[PDB]
Amino acid sequence: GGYKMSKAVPFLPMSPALEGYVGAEEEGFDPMGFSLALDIRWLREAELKHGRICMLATVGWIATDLGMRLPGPAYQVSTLEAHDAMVKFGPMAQILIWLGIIEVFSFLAITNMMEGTTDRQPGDYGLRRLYPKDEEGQYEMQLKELRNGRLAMLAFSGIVTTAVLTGRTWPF
Amino acid sequence: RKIPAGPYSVSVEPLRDGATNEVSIVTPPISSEGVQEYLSLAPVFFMALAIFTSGFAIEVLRFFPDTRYW
Amino acid sequence: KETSASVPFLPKPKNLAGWVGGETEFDPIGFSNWFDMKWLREAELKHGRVCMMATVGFVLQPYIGAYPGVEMPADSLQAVYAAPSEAWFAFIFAAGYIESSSYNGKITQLNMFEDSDRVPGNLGWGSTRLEGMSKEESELMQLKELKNGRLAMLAFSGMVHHNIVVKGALFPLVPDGWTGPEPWAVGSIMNNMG
Amino acid sequence: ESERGAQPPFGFWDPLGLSADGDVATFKRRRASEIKHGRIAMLAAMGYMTPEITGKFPGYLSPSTGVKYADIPNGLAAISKVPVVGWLQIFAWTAVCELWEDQVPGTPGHEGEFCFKAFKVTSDAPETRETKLASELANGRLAMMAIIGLFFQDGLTGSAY
Amino acid sequence: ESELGAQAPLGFFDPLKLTGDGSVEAFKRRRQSEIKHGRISMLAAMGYMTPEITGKFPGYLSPSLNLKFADVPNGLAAVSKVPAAGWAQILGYMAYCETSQDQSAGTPGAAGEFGFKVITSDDDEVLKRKLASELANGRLAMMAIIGMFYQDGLTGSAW
Ligand SMILES: CC(=O)O[C@H]1CC(C)(C)C(=C=C/C(C)=C/C=C/C(C)=C/C=C/C=C(C)/C=C/C=C(C)/C=C/[C@@]23O[C@]2(C)C[C@@H](O)CC3(C)C)[C@](C)(O)C1
Ligand code: KC1
Ligand SMILES: CC1=C(C#C/C(C)=C/C=C/C(C)=C/C=C/C=C(C)/C=C/C=C(C)/C=C/[C@@]23O[C@]2(C)C[C@@H](O)CC3(C)C)C(C)(C)C[C@H](O)C1
Ligand SMILES: CC1=C(C#C/C(C)=C/C=C/C(C)=C/C=C/C=C(C)/C=C/C=C(C)/C=C/[C@@]23O[C@]2(C)C[C@@H](O)CC3(C)C)C(C)(C)C[C@H](O)C1
Repeated sequence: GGYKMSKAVPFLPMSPALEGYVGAEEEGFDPMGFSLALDIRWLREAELKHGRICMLATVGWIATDLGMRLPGPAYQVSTLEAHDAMVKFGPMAQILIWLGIIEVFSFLAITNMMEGTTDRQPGDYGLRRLYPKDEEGQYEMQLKELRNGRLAMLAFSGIVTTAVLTGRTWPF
Repeated sequence: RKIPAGPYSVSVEPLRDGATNEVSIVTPPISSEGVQEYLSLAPVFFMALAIFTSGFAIEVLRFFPDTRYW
Repeated sequence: KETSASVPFLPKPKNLAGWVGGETEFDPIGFSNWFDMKWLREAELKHGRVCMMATVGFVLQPYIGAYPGVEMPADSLQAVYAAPSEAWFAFIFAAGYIESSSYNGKITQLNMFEDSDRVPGNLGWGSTRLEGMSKEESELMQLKELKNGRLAMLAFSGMVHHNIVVKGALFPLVPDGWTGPEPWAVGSIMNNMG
Repeated sequence: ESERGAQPPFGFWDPLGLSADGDVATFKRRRASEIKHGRIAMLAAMGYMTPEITGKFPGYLSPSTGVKYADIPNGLAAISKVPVVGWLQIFAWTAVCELWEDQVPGTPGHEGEFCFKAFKVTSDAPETRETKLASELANGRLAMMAIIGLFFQDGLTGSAY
Repeated sequence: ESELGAQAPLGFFDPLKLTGDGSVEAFKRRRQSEIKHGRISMLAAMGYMTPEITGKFPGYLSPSLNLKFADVPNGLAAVSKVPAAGWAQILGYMAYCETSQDQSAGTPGAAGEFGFKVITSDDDEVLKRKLASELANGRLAMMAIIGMFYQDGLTGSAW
């Protein structure tokens, strides 16, 4: 009759800030109501940035702990001490500089989408490529991106936690 | 706004009926034009200029200690 | 609405409409809205020209020797130390005359493009070649100049910093037993355990 | 869809497992998949026969690491010894070949129409076009079975042949 | 379609048929390919014949590398002797010559017309003579250059 409920948390009404977004029509999981207090566009931007970063980080850890190593004597360090040896070596600051450039332009994207100067969607950066033309295909692809991002966030969290606890490669 | 609340308030009016599933973003409604205008203030602009000048002098003193080339 | 062709996730920047390199409309930060586009184009063209001449000099200095007496160092960064004082004074005088007679004294950001028909970057050095041709061809030549200028700016920066990291000449790239650049000296907030 | 494709042996529309019950979208997806698979198989079988017929392993694949063209064994043993970023760059070139233009349904890429244009069938003759594409498809299928059999032979025997 | 190459003493040479299927723009594209291959093959053959009669002309080839014009041998040997920069400049000249004018179908570049002219007709019917002479010389030079390639590959020497 009313108060469209969260399909994930069935005892809490879905936050109206979730309407029109990818993960709302099937999950709608906002129990703490962050979207009620924070701008849902910013939250989606943060979620997708985290998901993409974690999806890169998970495969990076997989490669580094499987023996995939760049051809250099300085690069022959384990993943645990990788982000101390590479910090001292220099490339960590280099990656920081380039990601800082990319993130400054991402800041421009965010501070242009909020004022309406662009019709840019939160996670959108313009990379269509493997993007369906049909709207249903676009929605399903965005849902796949979000689910993979969340899964890899949790996966990388577990990977780093278990690797620090018990120093091993990855299957543990 | 019958309930006395301060100017520039992100608070919904506390005189509401039964529990409302509404979106009340608690973040300042700032503006990019407004932020740029604020950072262009004489105090902000001139303190930034002073910080830039001081840091430039710091770096010149670090990489060229003393007046060796007098 | 309208978005920049180069950066699809940013608005299309204005003031780039009628210009040689404006079809890619790349201006994320947006100095177009803040500054006169004529001055920005003049500065870009001058930087590109200076850096193209600088690139060919940096490459060809250890080759074409030097003034009878001075030893053009293989690493071109020390050529400033190896340069004679008279040569530096002549270079400064020539640059000053060339850059001050080009604008008839209106050589400043407030006064350069204030007269009227000051075409940005048109100092009159062989502008007759563009006086012919056919619009699209002339704009294509100007775009070639702009792209080469940007490429040479980035390239000269890379050459200078390669000579900094290697502490040697430009062409013997990655010397034997390189194993990465030496870690940077001098302290920082992270050097004292920040 | 029995009149689509190549069917070089003629009268050989083969749904066998009744794979296509009739749906243009799924059939076009599988056609793009099959044409891409055939191109990959032909290229891989070439890169598998070439190291044996004309050895031609001159120089080092990795001048810095020391990986020589003549030390990588031909076949499956290649993916431990071809340099790390060597495989990364091969993957990157595949990415360029697959991501330069669009391969989404509703675009020429979904039909295999790409930017290579190294045969240029000359549209004035839209009859050798069908022959060229049919030969491409059939040869891709042949090299498909060929390359999978070659990989199985490599795995079983212990070396390429 | 019996033109240009039809001047041959053999005639409209079509072994293995080909171009019999009204392939008019295929014919034009093959004309472009034949002209370009002929020009490059003639350049190659001349650059193979010249270094023996009036051999490597004196000079120097690589400032830092100490490579001279007399150091680099002839034939397929010379492939791995010109430095990386030298080959880069040669291939860049190739790329500039290729990309200077549009070679797409229908353009003047789609028939070998790039404005080189130099040895050009006075518009007195000798244009066909000049075009056919260039075509025949290129056709001959293609097999000549492949034969010299095979000689260098098998014998090992430049001859
Ligand atoms: C140790 C020792 O002593 O051995 C020696 C051996 C040897 C050989 C002597 C050596 C040498 C010298 C050399 C350099 C030999 C070179 C050989 C070459 C360049 C062969 C290229 C053929 C290209 C072809 C056929 C392109 C063909 C293109 C074709 C057919 C196009 C075909 C079209 O089908 C396409 C593509 C579309 C159709 O619609 C139309 C047509 C035109 C039919 C060595 C290697 O040094 C060592
Ligand atoms: C013009 C751009 C360009 C440059 C400038 C360049 C340069 C180097 N390439 Mg590369 N490359 C391509 C482009 C370029 N490569 C392309 C389009 C491909 C097709 C996929 C490709 C393939 C491979 C493979 C398979 C390997 C490889 C490597 C190296 C290497 C050695 C570094 C070192 O020894 O330190 C250097 C310097 C080999 C390796 O040794 O990596 C350690 C390695 O195995 N490359
Ligand atoms: C639901 C959903 C998804 C999902 C999902 C999934 C898979 C969610 C899974 C989440 C998951 C798996 C969350 C981990 C919890 C583990 C914890 C908290 C570990 C505790 C461990 C602790 C606190 C450590 C304890 C100790 O270390 C101490 C204290 C010292 C040691 O001596 C002893 C040990 C080691 C014991 C998608 C598909 C991804 C997206 C979709 O849209 C929605
Ligand atoms: C305009 C005019 C005239 C003129 C003119 C002139 C002078 C035109 C000049 C044009 C000119 C001089 C254009 C140079 C470009 C240089 C570039 C692009 C540098 C590339 C360098 C690059 C891309 C990178 C190099 C690298 O170094 C890096 C970065 C790292 C190294 O480790 C590796 C290498 C070395 C690869 C006339 C005709 C004389 C008269 C007329 O009347 C008026």
